[PDB]
Amino acid sequence: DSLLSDYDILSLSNIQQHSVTHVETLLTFSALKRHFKLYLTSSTERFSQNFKVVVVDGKNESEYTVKWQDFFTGHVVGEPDSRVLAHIRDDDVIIRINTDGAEYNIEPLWRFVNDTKDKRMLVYKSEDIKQPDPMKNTCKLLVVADHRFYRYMGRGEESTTTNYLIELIDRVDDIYRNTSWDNAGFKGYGIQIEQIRILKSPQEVKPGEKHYNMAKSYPNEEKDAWDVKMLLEQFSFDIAEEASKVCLAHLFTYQDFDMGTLGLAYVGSPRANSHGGVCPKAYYSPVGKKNIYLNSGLTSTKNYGKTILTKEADLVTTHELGHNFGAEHDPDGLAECAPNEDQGGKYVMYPIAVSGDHENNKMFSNCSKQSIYKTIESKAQECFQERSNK
Amino acid sequence: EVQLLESGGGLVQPGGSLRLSCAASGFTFSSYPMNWVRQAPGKGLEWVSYISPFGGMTDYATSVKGRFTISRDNSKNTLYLQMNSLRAEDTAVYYCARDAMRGAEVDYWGQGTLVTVSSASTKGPSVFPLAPSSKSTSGGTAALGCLVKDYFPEPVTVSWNSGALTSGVHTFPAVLQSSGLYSLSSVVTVPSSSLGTQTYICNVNHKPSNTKVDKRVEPKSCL
Amino acid sequence: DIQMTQSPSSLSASVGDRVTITCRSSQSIPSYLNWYQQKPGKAPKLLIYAASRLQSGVPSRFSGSGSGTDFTLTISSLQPEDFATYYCQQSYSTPLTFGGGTKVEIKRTVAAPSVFIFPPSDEQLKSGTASVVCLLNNFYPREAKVQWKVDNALQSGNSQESVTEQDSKDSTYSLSSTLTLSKADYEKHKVYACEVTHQGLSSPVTKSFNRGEC
Ligand SMILES: [Zn+2]
Repeated sequence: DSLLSDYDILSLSNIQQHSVTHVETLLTFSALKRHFKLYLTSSTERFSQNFKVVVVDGKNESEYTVKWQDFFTGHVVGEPDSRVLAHIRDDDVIIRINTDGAEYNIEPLWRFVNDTKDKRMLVYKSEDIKQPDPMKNTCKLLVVADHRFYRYMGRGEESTTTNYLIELIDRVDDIYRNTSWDNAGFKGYGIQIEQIRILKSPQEVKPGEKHYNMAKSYPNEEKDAWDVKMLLEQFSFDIAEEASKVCLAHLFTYQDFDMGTLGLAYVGSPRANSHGGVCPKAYYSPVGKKNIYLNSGLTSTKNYGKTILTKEADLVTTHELGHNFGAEHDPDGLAECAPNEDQGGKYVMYPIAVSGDHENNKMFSNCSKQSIYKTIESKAQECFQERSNK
Repeated sequence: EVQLLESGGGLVQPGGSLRLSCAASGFTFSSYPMNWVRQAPGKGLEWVSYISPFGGMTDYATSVKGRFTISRDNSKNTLYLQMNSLRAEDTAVYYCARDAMRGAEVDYWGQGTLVTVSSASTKGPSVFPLAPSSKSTSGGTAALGCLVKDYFPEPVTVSWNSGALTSGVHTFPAVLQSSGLYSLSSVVTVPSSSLGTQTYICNVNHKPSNTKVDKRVEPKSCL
Repeated sequence: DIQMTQSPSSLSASVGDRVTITCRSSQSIPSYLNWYQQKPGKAPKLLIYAASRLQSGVPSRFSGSGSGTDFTLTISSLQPEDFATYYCQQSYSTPLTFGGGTKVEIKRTVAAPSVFIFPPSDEQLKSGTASVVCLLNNFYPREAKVQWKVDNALQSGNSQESVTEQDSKDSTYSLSSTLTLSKADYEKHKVYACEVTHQGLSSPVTKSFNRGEC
């Protein structure tokens, strides 16, 4: 459990005093070696008018009312150049602070110590982990969380699962909106959740059948995880109906993939004849007598048997989404596409997953930014909607 | 230049096993689903197997449900079709077809491996004279050829006079015999005035088995 | 299981004639039906997909129409390079199966076949088997089958006629029936003959070659 260097322990109820448009916040806590006086805001309109969260079941469904009073976003006092996201509840707290390059993150402890009833924060710095037309600038992405993710990273409760999913997606969107794909004003072509699908229970299947939510694994039940390619293909097959009207459909799951991989999505392409990527291009398959849309994705949040930190999960999610956005794995031959550790470390889209080695580990390489620009320039006119929020 | 080369395929006894492969090249193999299609000798051609682009969804026809197996090593850029417990009915040309990544059709096909099954070793072809005679020939209707019988496998190229002439000689598709062995007798008709003047000696060669057969018959009328 | 049918199974047309091929399914395929063309000795090539669209690579003379159950393929002009068998395929369900197969060849004038039969050779007598092959050369059309049995003999499988493939240049047909006889029936079968039946011929020429008798 104790792998990274700085993992100082915090208690929410004692140290986070939480002193007080719409509702403001001036919460503070003595975490690490900083007084951490914050300023945060939330409102109703930050959530989409079509932002429907469905917690599916076996033939049953329900809608969860997202608490717009909770998800905060603001700045640290005295540092107007900072950007901090947060989500404060009675016990659930997921905060992420960006200032002076170094990044400070918060997680509940129950995800790591294998005891879900513990309440505590995990404050750490990501730098010390041991290892141009607007109005079409938003890709409505569909979030799918299968039963493993809900059971292991949500305590069996829907609220924690959706809160974590929204926080991670907001992190990814904040990463995306900053980057300029052409080294010019063409920036802000990020993502936005359209509908979160939370699978609370495994889907019973007939013997010999397949499902991306079943309680087993396709290649062999001896392992505790699917094959990455087969799992992604099956997820694309099963979600084909719900993925038609959404720009992307990303699956969040919890199993230990083989050989250290964590996620893999279909690579995008600006070509009309190519299926798979940003736009929901049609592709028929006689196996299921239905159209198959290859605008899928995959993100597992468990490697080597231990739940990974939110920073590495965010990095894997944006790596998969960059694969979806037409990018390709960085070529290890050139230091300009991917440098060595000393000169800023590996960029995003690296063949292997790197969590927090250096600062530009969250930044897309131009060597991989060109492909994303090529795909976006041709797919934005087709399957990019409005921002609809702030 | 999308090319789908195929390997494997040969004389195998019933109950055997084959691992014929599709050496797909010139296109992104990992994104394109593929199909395996067979063609019986001289008959229609029917689909056999389908595989998802990553290998997830694979299903077969009703006749090969429990006897075939299709797999892809996308790393090696090759499509496989492993069939076990082969039956006599499986004698067919097996084409490897790339399913159209749009729609549900197929664009490009392979060249096919002639998968022939029988419990008969490759025996050298035998030729018996189709000799002309005074009593066995009437009028301008003349006959001459190589009565190739009891040979196995196919194909055998019809080369006449060291393969000098390739047009005008009718090469009948080889016809199965009651012994279960291939047989063909290519015959071309020439005027009777040159029946006994110009030599008409036919040749046959078996390419897969490296069997070359030539039978010399003197131009005699016998009785 | 979807059952697919083609009609006509074998049709003849001139170069300028408009050939229409009908491919009827056993269900209502929504729009997923596609045709193929295979010349004898080559891998099949796809011409029309989605039952109404032409592939990038096939000449625009091939046209497809028909939705639901009735599906049709039409070629306006039979260019001499389009004389090959056509298979129609459905791509709707898992056991996607193709059509039976229609074949198109050159329409020409009425032909006058010839009659000739080859008895077993003298070396065949000591070989232990008597094989008889008939001679039908330069005849039209192939749609004339003869199944001639000698003196109440169970002729099946062995009596498999061999007919050459319709070349686009020579365009002439050669036929040769296969007759298998045993040495025991040599004494009992004192009559050897062959039958012909062709649209050109007014009467069946019974070309009979007995031992010393014609
Ligand atoms: Zn990747």
